[PDB]
Amino acid sequence: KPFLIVIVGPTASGKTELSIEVAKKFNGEIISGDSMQVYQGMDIGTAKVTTEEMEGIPHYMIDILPPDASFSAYEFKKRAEKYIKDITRRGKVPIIAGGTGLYIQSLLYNYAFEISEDKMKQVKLKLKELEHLNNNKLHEYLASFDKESAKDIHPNNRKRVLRAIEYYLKTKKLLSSRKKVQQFTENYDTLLIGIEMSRETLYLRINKRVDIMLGHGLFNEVQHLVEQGFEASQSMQAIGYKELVPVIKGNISMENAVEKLKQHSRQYAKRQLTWFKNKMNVHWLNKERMSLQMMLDEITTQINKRS
Repeated sequence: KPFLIVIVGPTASGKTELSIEVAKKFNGEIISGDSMQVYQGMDIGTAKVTTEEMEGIPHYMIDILPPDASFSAYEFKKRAEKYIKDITRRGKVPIIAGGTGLYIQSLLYNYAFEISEDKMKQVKLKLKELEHLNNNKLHEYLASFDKESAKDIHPNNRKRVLRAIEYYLKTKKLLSSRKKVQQFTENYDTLLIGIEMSRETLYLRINKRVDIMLGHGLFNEVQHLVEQGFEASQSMQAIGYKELVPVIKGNISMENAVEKLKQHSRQYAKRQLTWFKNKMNVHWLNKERMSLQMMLDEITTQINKRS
């Protein structure tokens, strides 16, 4: 299987910068995983990296279609698989920056996929009620459900044991099974890494990124797009455009709209963080404790094994 680096994380969380730094230390090339950066003309609302910021590193999947064009998880897979081969073929390191759960797993595994806020409380509450249990008592508990998991996971690795107990309690199904199928249907020798952070910092940064976008001409952009008739298009329905279109007509106030724009952005970021934790096995880097350089070292240590 071909080596592939995957760096997911919320918008402007450093995933983009980190990708380039990794690309510069291992002469690789980046494939944009964002399903919006594919449209030309939509640069501000999508946090599209500029040619200058790319620092020479070549990027793909950016400005490859017009707004009225259609895109999808598989469309991304078809194009990404070709680039990942071409890249490796030229002795380089294929790196995908960004992307959502669907787009990423659809690309990583060859299987058809298959979450209520209530279970969030039940599972979390029940887990916090499991903090009491010693290392072995909690292991026994895991054994009762997933024999295969508790079998190999040593009782002193509380982390992996909770992850298994956590997964079960939510989906109510086999955990060691997702492991198996994902382990066999995997197309690449993936090094999946994600940038994490507390909901507090996350939500605060998002509100701040929405302020900057407005300050950089986001509204002016949706104006040029809506004027070019690109309205009614799938792209114009993405968070950051669908909220502003109404205010351009005068049906909603800028204040109220922006209020909804920062909200949809917060919910979206959350939903994406949730998915990457309950479906993927990502090596999370806590952004609230590491820096661009510190992260590049965590990855450098991980890469000094694959070799």
